[PDB]
Amino acid sequence: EWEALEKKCAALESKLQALEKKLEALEHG
Amino acid sequence: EWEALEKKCAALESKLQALEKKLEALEHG
Amino acid sequence: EWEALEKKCAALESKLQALEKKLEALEHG
Ligand SMILES: [Ca+2]
Ligand SMILES: [Zn+2]
Ligand SMILES: [Zn+2]
Ligand SMILES: [Zn+2]
Ligand SMILES: [Zn+2]
Ligand SMILES: [Zn+2]
Repeated sequence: EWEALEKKCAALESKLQALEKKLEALEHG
Repeated sequence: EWEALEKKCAALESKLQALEKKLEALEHG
Repeated sequence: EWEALEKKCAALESKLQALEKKLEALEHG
């Protein structure tokens, strides 16, 4: 249970970082 | 305390999915 | 360990909220 939650947060963090970079691209055309 | 952090992570996953849908709509629509 | 996961989840929430803000700015120009 605990190990799954930790892994879920690590996945979220990767996904958020990618989304930040994709927004930055869109911001700039 | 456990349930509260589980719910938080599920809510962040839901939000991130909604944010990616809106990004796709902005980029392509 | 629990306190570090809770800190990480709060940081992801803050991040996500920033990204939602920035997507809404792009949706309006
Ligand atoms: Ca559970
Ligand atoms: Zn651990
Ligand atoms: Zn710039
Ligand atoms: Zn707590
Ligand atoms: Zn796309
Ligand atoms: Zn396209």
